[PDB]
Amino acid sequence: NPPPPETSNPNKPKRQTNQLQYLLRVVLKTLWKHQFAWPFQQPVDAVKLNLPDYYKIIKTPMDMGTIKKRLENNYYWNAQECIQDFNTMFTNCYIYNKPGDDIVLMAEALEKLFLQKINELPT
Ligand SMILES: Cc1cncc(-c2cnc(N[C@@H]3C[C@H]4CC[C@H](N4)[C@H]3CCC3CCC(F)(F)CC3)c3[nH]c(=O)c(C)cc23)c1
Repeated sequence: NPPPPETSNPNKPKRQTNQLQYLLRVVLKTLWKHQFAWPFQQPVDAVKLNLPDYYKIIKTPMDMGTIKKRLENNYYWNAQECIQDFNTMFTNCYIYNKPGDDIVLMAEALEKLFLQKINELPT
């Protein structure tokens, strides 16, 4: 396994915005507690789950645990950085797996919910 993505940098500028608060308090919260969330709550442990090629295929890993930490630590300046990380998580699943796979259908359901919440992103 690689080390997890960076989640904290004290030398980055910090700002609180309505969009970033919403992403943490509404979007991430809602996806976290979704019935199909558990495979996406932490980095893929390719050693433990016997997926030796996962990090040969996925060079930009992302998970909701990392996203939570990034939001909490004010790692993102722009809301789009956070939205991009969610999208990377979904696309990684689509990349590593095949169309119509069970995990892909779970990711598709989370993505659908994500887009419903993003629709209500504050201005
Ligand atoms: C509980 C959990 C935690 N962390 C990660 C995973 C996880 C497992 N397997 C993945 N892929 C595999 C690759 C091949 C082989 C079998 C099948 N095709 C596929 C299994 C999918 C199921 C595994 C058990 C389950 F309960 F989680 C439901 C899905 C994974 N692929 C991924 O892309 C991610 C993000 C996790 C993952 C699961």
